[PDB]
Amino acid sequence: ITGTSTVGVGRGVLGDQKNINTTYSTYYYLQDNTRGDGIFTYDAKYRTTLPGSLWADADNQFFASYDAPAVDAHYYAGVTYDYYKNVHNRLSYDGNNAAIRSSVHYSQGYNNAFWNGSEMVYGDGDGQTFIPLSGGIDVVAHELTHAVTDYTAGLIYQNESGAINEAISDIFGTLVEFYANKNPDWEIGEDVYTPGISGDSLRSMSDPAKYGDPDHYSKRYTGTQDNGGVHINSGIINKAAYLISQGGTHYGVSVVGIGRDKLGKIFYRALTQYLTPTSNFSQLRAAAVQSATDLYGSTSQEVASVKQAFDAVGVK
Amino acid sequence: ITGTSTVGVGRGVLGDQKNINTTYSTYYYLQDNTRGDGIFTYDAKYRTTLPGSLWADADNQFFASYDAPAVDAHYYAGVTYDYYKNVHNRLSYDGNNAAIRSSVHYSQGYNNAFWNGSEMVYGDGDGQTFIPLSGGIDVVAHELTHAVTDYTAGLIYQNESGAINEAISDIFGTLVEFYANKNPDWEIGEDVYTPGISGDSLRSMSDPAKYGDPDHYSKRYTGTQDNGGVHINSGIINKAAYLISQGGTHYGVSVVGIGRDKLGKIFYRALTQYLTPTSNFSQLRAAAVQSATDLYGSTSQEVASVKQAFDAVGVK
Ligand SMILES: [Ca+2]
Ligand SMILES: [Ca+2]
Ligand SMILES: [Ca+2]
Ligand SMILES: [Ca+2]
Ligand SMILES: [Ca+2]
Ligand SMILES: [Ca+2]
Ligand SMILES: [Ca+2]
Ligand SMILES: [Ca+2]
Ligand SMILES: [Zn+2]
Ligand SMILES: [Zn+2]
Repeated sequence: ITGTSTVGVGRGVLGDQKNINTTYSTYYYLQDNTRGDGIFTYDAKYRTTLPGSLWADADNQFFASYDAPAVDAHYYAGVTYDYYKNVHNRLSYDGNNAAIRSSVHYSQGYNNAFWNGSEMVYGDGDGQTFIPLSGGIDVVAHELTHAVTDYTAGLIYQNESGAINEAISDIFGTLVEFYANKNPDWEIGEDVYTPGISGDSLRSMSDPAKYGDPDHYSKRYTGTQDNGGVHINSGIINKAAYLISQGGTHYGVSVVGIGRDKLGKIFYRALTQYLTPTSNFSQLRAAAVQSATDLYGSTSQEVASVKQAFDAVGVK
Repeated sequence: ITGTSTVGVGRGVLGDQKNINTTYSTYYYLQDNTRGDGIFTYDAKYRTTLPGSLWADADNQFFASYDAPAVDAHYYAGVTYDYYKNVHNRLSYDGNNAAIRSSVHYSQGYNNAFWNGSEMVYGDGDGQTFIPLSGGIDVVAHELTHAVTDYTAGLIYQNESGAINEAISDIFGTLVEFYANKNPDWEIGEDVYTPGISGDSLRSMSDPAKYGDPDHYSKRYTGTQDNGGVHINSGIINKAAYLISQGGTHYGVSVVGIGRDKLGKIFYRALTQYLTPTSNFSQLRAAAVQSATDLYGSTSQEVASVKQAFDAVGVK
């Protein structure tokens, strides 16, 4: 829409109040003109037709319970755009300030959220397994990272390349959660998963085996479900990334942590300059080693820790 | 694009030559202006970013092997639009001549095709399990029918409503295959599935159990895979629709066939006037009975056969 940029106020899924960038033209729309070519949030109104209607509001105040998911989708897309811009000098997901679009209220009782190739889509959850998925900033940044991967490495969504593609989304979703300093942790989806249980999450990067995912290459899943295990075998890489950042001894292999910032720099370089659509784990290892080499020198502690981490999860 | 409407010639996935509606403006584009607001075909160029580039060609002749999938996607979207218009008086999938967009060459070795909420997407197959999926007119009409369902009943994609949603796509994909008289049968996906084996298909409507899907309500799948069995439990409804059309005795229950045309009229009425997002099998039965009642009278043979068919697959 063409109109005047302004700021409205609302409440997110978890009840927290926040300011959001809106556009005024008769109605107030969830359209942020301050980032790139814009961040636009739509109402899919419980249907599956996309993108639905650009979200319109009569008074710029978004405190209705129906508004919540749209507030967070809108807001966390802006924090993720800021992260990529400030930290990695990337403008939007294609590197040229593409507009970011998200639809909320997709379908009925839909327990998922996804980047479909053109925009973000979020279910509201059934209320038991999940609450509206846009309340989790690691979930929003995980899905928006698939858009970055699709424009850069192009990892296909199956077997080891799809596991890499999932792990990269978990790592950067976690790094964005730390960047916003929203109660950060190494878990995925804990703010929106099972409202009735405290302490759990969908997956864990610090201990993937807690929920039964592999934390070692010898335990990878080799069947056909989940497109060859793309959400399952991503634990192996998740654990490698957690070790590089935080350090630890895993199956007897000791890794000195180098921290989150270096972890984000090595993986972002690996992703944007060396990974290809069909990279597999062993080529991710070589890409991360080469990236850390480029940045810190082949005899740095940073190269050393990237090797140890991959040796500790059995990736040669 | 704005330009002059013209006609080009090409070869489809199966090697068959066909005329296609294109638009000329410097290049020749796969843009058909003769149907509704247009049918547009894009090249995703082996990536997952959508929709990719509107397909452009220098001389209006599409005989390159890379062109094949785009020729059939373009062409079979026009036959499906014609079917809905001529047979059911529906203009495009939303009933108001929405433009139909399809992208081909999605990803690498991708064994599937789908309507994503906004457009059609087709993989090229790996060459062993599938060849480019747009070569199968039942596949193209199956996916385009999900767009019709999304704008009308809105069946959610899970458990019995998602099974209904899949079966409705198989039925109308089959009816479109008969309408184009392209070697018609009651099987799904046989022109593009496993190029090395003759005689098989992904699913069968006349005998779903041939590939292990249920043909009776007592055999339905009750677990969680495939969103509660939406591709599996659709066999039950598929078999009911085949019996209503063709007749037969199934688990001892005898059904007089009333033919394809009446089958399409009853189900299209059921779909557009009585089904809701959460309809389950028993409410599909009541919807089909009511529809046949509306059209042929409560004491017709057509109502009688709809009851027998649902009794024969155990749906009360
Ligand atoms: Ca308001
Ligand atoms: Ca957290
Ligand atoms: Ca988290
Ligand atoms: Ca929980
Ligand atoms: Ca040509
Ligand atoms: Ca056929
Ligand atoms: Ca067929
Ligand atoms: Ca075959
Ligand atoms: Zn993901
Ligand atoms: Zn389907």
